[PDB]
Amino acid sequence: AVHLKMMPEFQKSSVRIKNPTRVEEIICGLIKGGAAKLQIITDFDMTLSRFSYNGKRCPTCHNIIDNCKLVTDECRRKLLQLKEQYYAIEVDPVLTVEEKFPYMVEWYTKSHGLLIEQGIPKAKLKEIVADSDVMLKEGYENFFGKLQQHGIPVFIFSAGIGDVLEEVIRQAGVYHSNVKVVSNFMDFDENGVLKGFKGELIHVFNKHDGALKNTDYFSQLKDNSNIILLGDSQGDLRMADGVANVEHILKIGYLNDRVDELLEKYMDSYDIVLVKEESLEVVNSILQKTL
Amino acid sequence: AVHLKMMPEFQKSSVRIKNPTRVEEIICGLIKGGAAKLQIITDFDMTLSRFSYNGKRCPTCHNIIDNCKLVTDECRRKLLQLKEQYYAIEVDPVLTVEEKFPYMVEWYTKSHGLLIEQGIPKAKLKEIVADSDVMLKEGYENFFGKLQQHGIPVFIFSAGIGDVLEEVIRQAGVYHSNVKVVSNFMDFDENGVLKGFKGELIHVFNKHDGALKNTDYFSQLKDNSNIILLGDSQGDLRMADGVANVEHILKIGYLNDRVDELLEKYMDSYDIVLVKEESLEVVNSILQKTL
Repeated sequence: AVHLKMMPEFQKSSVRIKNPTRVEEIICGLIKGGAAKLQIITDFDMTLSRFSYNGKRCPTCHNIIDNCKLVTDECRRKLLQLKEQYYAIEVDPVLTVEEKFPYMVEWYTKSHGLLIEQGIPKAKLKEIVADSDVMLKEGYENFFGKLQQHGIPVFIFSAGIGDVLEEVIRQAGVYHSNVKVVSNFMDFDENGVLKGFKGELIHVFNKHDGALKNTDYFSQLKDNSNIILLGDSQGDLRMADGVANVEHILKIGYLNDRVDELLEKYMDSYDIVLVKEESLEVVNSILQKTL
Repeated sequence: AVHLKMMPEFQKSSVRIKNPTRVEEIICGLIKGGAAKLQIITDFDMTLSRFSYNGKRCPTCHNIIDNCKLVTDECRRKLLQLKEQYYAIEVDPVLTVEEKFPYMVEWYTKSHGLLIEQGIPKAKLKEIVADSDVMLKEGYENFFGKLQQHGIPVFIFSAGIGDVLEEVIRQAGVYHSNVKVVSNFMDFDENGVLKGFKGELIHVFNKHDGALKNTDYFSQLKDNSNIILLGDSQGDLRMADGVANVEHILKIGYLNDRVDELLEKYMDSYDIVLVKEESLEVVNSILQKTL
C-alpha cells in the first residue's frame, strides 16, 4: 500500500494536493503494475531543468542560444521585446487558449528567425552547452537512472530546441536508450550551420496537436498503460492525449512562477502540484514504491 | 594522410590486412567524412562480446539462457544436444550458405521453442544476466562513450536474443540513446511468459533481409554515408544493405573460432581482420582520429 502522510517527500509545504486519497490510489495501481506497465510523459524546460539556482534565474534551451557567444546584443534585445510583448498574450486571463495559437507561431517564428540570422552551427552547440548555466532538477540522477533500470519509456515532449535539449542530457549522462525526445529540431545547412527548423512549430499550447501525431509511438507501448505526466504548464496537460490504453495516470506539475496567481487552477488540473521546487525526489520516490 | 605503419594498434599480432593501402584510404575516407557523416553497424555476439575468458569460451545471448538457472539440465541437454547437431552443419565445409540456410531456421525454431517451454519471466532476465559471465570486449565503456557524446548512430544487428542483449548493455551502462537494437525479440503472455518471437527471424545468414526491413531508420540516416561495420562472420558483411548511399565504408571482422581454417576467408572479405582478439582498440583508435 501507500500513504502520503507517511512519505517524507509529501510533507514539505511546496507540495499541494486537492484530492489526496486520489493520489495514493493512483500510486497504488502504479505499484500493482510495476515496471512492465509503467510509462512516463514529460516536458523538459522548467520541469526537468531548473527554474532557478543560487537565487538566480536559470535558462531554457532557447536561452542557451540567447546567451551564447554567437548571438548579438541587438538580437537579445529584439528577442526580449518579443517576450515582453508576447508573454502578455500567453498570460492573458480573459482570452481563451485557442485564441492564442496564432500568436505563439509569430512569437517563435520571430524568436527563432533571429537565431537563423545569427548563423549558429551545430559544431558550437556541444561547445556552447559544455559551459552554459543550465541545471537539471535535483535528483536528475535517481530519476533517469531508475527509469533506464526498469526500461520505463520516457517521452520528453518539449516546445524548446531539440538539439540543445539532446546536448544537455547527453552531458548530464542520462540520455539513455529509453529516452525519446520530440521537440523543435534544427534543419541545418551545408556548413553545419543552422538554417531553419523541422516540421510544425510545437509550442506551449498545441500539445494536443503534437501528441496526436505520435499515437504511432504510443500504440506500440500497449502494455505500458500506467503513466505519470510531469509538466509545468496547463498546456502540458495535453501531452498525453494520444496514449494507447490508460489504466492509471498521475499529473505532477511544477508551478515555478506567478505562484500567487494560478494555484487553484493547478490543484484542479494536476493531481500533485510542486510550488517553487528544484528537485525530482518526489517523483523519484513514487518510482521507488513502483519499480 | 593515413599510415597504418604508425598506428600502434595496427601493429598487434591480431591484425591481418590483405591490402593496407586500400585499408588506409578507406579509413582516410572515414576521416574526410567526419562525425555528421558516420554511423555504426555491428553484430553483437563475439563482436561486442567476448569469445572466451578465464579459459572458458564466453556465452552468447542464447548461451545466457541455455545455462540459466531457469533451464533444467534436461532443458539444457535437449538444447545443448540441439546444438551438437546443426552446428556440425552450420560449419559443414561441404554444404553452402544456400543449403545451410533452411537448417538454421530449424535450429532457432527448436532452440527458442524449448526456452518457451521453461516459462521465462521477463521480470527475472535482470537477475539472470546480472549473474551470468558475459564479457564485453576490452575498451567498450569508451567505445560506447565516444559514440554517445558525438551523437553517432549505432545499429546493433544481432541474430541472438533481443531482450537479453538489451539487459547486458544496460547493466554495463552503455545502452545510450544513440544505440538502436534490432534482434530476435521474445514475446510474453498474461503474467509475462515467453510464448513466441516478434517479427521475422534473424539468423546468421540473412541480415541483408533485416537490413532492408529497416527503411525509416536508414532513410533518416541517408546522409550518414560513412560506415564502420563490425562482425564475426561472413554473413555480417550484409548488415549494411539497407544503407541508401555510401561514400566511405570500413569493414572490420573478428575471427575467434577455427582460425587456421577460416583465416584466409576473412582476409579476402574483411579489409581489417582481428584474429583471436578480445579488444576493440583497433576500432576505438579509428574513432579517436575520425571524431
